[PDB]
Amino acid sequence: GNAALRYLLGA
Amino acid sequence: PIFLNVLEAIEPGVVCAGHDNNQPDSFAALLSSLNELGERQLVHVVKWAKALPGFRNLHVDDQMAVIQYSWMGLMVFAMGWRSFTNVNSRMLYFAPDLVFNEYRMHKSRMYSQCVRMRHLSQEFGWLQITPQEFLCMKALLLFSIIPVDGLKNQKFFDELRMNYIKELDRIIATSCSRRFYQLTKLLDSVQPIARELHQFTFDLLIKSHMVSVDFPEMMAEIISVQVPKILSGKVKPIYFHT
Ligand SMILES: C[C@]1(O)CC[C@H]2[C@@H]3CCC4=CC(=O)CCC4=C3C=C[C@@]21C
Repeated sequence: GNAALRYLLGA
Repeated sequence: PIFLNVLEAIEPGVVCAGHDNNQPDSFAALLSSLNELGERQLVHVVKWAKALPGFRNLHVDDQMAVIQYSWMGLMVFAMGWRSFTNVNSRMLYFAPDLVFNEYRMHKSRMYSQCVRMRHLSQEFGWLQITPQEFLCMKALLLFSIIPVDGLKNQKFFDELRMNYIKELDRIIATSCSRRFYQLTKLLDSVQPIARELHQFTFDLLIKSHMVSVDFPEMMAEIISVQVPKILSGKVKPIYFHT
């Protein structure tokens, strides 16, 4: 999974 | 009303590339700027998608997926609209500080791809696409590419997609059928263009270390993990026409 992307999604 | 009010409200504002226009054009500088702009736009795509009607109803892994697969097409479509509305398709308006004329199209070595994007931009004027039609189509573009092995919860995705197509019908409403025909053709035309760019960026990432082109972290990862799935036929766009 794209760590940086998932962060933005759940941020 | 409601649906269109939302799309207009969440539409991202202007995004700059941070390109140095005072320096002479170079392959590496233009592509590095495009990549940085791509990263910046990806950030805006996530914030935008998160606020779309029904998007959070999708499984989280599917939210990630459609964003990662649709990113290129979404950027191409929006850029085509910006070019049309800001310079009447004369040039490619990637950003206020990154406008591509024919010389840059050639220097970047993406000429053939740029000509195709310029054509898409001209279609917005030829078809007299309205700002509201543009918004609904762009939203539908996010739900136009999926894995052949299916999504975590394909049912919810299909329902969301169906609802966006319904909204497009309402916006359109023999005249209606003719309009739906041209808009769906326009939407389909985005896919081949995005595929060409997918191939181009993939090749560029593979040799970036030798051509001195920098790729931001998120992009590099999407391009090395998700893009190949598209290029290898594992993930394919949903075309209206064959
Ligand atoms: C330069 C490159 O790596 C290849 C094609 C490029 C694409 C072309 C389409 C595009 C349109 C925009 O308005 C945002 C930036 C943007 C890009 C940014 C980086 C990419 C992916």
